[PDB]
Amino acid sequence: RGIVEQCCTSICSLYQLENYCN
Amino acid sequence: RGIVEQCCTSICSLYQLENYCN
Amino acid sequence: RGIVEQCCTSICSLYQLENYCN
Amino acid sequence: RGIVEQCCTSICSLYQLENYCN
Amino acid sequence: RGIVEQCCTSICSLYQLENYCN
Amino acid sequence: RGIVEQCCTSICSLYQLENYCN
Amino acid sequence: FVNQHLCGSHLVEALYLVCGERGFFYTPKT
Amino acid sequence: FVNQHLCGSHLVEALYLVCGERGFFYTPKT
Amino acid sequence: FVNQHLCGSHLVEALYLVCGERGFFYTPKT
Amino acid sequence: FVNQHLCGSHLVEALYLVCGERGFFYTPKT
Amino acid sequence: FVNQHLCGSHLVEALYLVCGERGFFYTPKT
Amino acid sequence: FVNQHLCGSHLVEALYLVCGERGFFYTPKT
Ligand SMILES: [Zn+2]
Ligand SMILES: [Zn+2]
Repeated sequence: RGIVEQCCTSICSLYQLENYCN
Repeated sequence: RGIVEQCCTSICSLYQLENYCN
Repeated sequence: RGIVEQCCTSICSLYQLENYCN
Repeated sequence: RGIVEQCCTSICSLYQLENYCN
Repeated sequence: RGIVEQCCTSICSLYQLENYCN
Repeated sequence: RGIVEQCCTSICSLYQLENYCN
Repeated sequence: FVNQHLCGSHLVEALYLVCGERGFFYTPKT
Repeated sequence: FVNQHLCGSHLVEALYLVCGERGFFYTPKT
Repeated sequence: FVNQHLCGSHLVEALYLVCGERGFFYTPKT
Repeated sequence: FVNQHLCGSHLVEALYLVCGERGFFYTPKT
Repeated sequence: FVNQHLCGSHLVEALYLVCGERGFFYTPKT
Repeated sequence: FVNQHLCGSHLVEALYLVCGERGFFYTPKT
């Protein structure tokens, strides 16, 4: 739900942060 | 109201942190 | 009570973190 | 002009850095 | 194989780093 | 005696660092 | 790994490590 | 810029960048 | 290899601070 | 010193400085 | 002496991120 | 120019940790 809502307001694994790599 | 109350307990722009440069 | 409960959930001085040095 | 080039041999000011903001 | 040796002259990937986890 | 001089070529201990506290 | 929230500058450091040579995009708008 | 709270070590890093060659003073007393 | 990966971590940390709302892309080489 | 909570990556940086040449062990389990 | 103490601070910061729950030991030399 | 600006960011981060309540001035050259 956006980088901060997926990772900062929530918890993301390696394969929920890998979504924002170039 | 002090560096932490102006910036940490609050929000300071570039020109509210520039107040503490030498 | 563990490193995080002694230091993160609590407050530890130099001689409560020195407990975890090798 | 590249990032690592003129901020990792030269020191980029807050204004040189700002060339890289969206 | 040492840490500072092959992560501070070479760049250790997330997978090379993971060799050092418990 | 300067900061960057003997903490950025030599490694300053927590006790060498403390020479720079108010 | 990090079963943990990563906010502010800790999120962009996580991206920086994870992504590596690729690079990343940070948009703190929403 | 950073329409955001900067506490602890993130405040002194903000000062460090913003001030540059000048330098800064940090007093976390009040 | 390193101390350029070392410098890059300081960049995206500075760019997070400098850019904020606008956000930023980090594209090595290119 | 730091009459303050040190969590996450700020705890491991505190350990890193304090311990020095010795080294440290971080276990965030409990 | 330094920029190897500089690199080591980036390591345990990366290791905190990489290792998480498992935790880690940091043993220089050895 | 850099990796001395790189080292300086580690200093005020160490000085924040080391000094705490007392606080500190950061005066390059001088
Ligand atoms: Zn933080
Ligand atoms: Zn560094």
